[PDB]
Amino acid sequence: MNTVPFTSAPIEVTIGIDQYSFNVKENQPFHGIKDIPIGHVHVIHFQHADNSSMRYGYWFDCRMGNFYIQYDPKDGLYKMMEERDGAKFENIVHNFKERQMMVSYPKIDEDDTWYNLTEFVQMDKIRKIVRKDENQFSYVDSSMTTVQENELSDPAHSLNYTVINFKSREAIRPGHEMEDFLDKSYYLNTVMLQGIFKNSSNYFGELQFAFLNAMFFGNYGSSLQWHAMIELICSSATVPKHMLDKLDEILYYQIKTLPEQYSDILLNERVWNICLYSSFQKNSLHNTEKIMENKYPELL
Amino acid sequence: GAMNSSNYAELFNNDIKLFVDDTNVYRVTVHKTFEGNVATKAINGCIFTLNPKTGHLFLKIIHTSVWAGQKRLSQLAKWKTAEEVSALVRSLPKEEQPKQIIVTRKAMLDPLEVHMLDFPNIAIRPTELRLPFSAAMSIDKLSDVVMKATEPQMVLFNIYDDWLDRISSYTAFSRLTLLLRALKTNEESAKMILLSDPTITIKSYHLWPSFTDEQWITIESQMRDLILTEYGRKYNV
Repeated sequence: MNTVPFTSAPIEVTIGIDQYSFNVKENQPFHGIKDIPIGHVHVIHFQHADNSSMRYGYWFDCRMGNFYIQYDPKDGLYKMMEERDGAKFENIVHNFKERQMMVSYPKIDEDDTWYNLTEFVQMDKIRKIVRKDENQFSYVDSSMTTVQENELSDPAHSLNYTVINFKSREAIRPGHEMEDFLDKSYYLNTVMLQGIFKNSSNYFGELQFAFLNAMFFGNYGSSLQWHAMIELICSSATVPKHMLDKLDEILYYQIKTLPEQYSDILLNERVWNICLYSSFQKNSLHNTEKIMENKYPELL
Repeated sequence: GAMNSSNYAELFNNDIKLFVDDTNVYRVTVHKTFEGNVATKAINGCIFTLNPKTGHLFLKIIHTSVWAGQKRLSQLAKWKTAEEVSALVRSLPKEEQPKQIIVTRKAMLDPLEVHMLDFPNIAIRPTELRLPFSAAMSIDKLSDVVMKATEPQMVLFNIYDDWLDRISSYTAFSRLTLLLRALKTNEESAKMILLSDPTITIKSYHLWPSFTDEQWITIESQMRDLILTEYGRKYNV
């Protein structure tokens, strides 16, 4: 079990850790989150009471260092930082616990939700999508745009998702125009899986990371990226059976975890109706189909 | 963006552009089989590719052999159209390639776009106009060359005959669309109007009769009247 201490909480803010969240009042004695499960990535995020705009937060993995939060009154936001002095860090963490000023990561033992949402997400791949190599953790927020969004302005602050575009030379082999556009198997399996992602787990990891950013920060380009990667599979006639089964699990837990009130902006009617009911794989997402119908029959 | 009544005169500027109409690419007859089931028999079709400014028509004849052993033919027809239009652009010298291609039916956008990926600076556009190019097979010489063909073939025509010697593109296209609208709404009457006078002939190298200026005025008014009458009949107005 690991700990992320906070120096203080100067401004009223809603703090989230993964799918949990806590309201913290201005200059309340809050000093961190403990009992964070080792073995997965995590995200700690913020929404100020005074600005229900710009949700922001940090992806991290405690195996990669000792991380803490500190409010910066110049930039006006909670910043994540690394403490390199291991002893100085254990000392802060031990005293804050002794004083009991830390909230416990509230995991129900039956619950595999977080594992299911992050199964293929690996901190290393996150740091290639959010490039800032002087830190071991990654900042994301509501307004960051993707590399594809930028092509159609500041690159240091971009989400470098893999660019997918169904009407591109990359996606369409000369002479297989009609074939490749109606059956994207070539694009999925040769170009994307064997070519760029190398294996299905890296692909799923980017898919899941894009979902999480859309869900936690309302990052619109991440929603676009998640939908595109779903559509590329469902629009391929030939998909490894292990990918389809895992995809149904992946999407099930994503749909399960989404707040019911956000289904309007976060779910793309066209893609979902095409994937569940028109696509080659209409019959391969039984769990995802069953939860979609019982929870969001309107969208369909 | 889409082409509509507002941006209509753009068709007659000096940016090269082509209309593509696919309505006559896949043509069938429907008939009963010996066991009483329904079957289709394909006949020869054509792609109608037209430069509205110059009248140059690129009639790509689609031979029934194209369909042999193929499934989902109405969908394939759209991709074959796009394949053939793309090849036509590739065959033209650079300074003749169009800057825009306007498809008369929106279902052609994705197939043309994909076939034109090598031409990112050629804009593929829909239109909201209800253009009557489907009636191109009511023009006797076009229907004749399509139906006689024994192999794929491109045949070039000027769809305005020599009208541009005497009138503008705008006026030429308005005449063409009026003639074709009439032919679409009541082919028999339209064709009666064009040929009733035996002394007005069609040049071997033309598609329409050699009307004088005054005769075109009478013809166009007869086609107008034809079209309005048929409207009242259709809707009981």
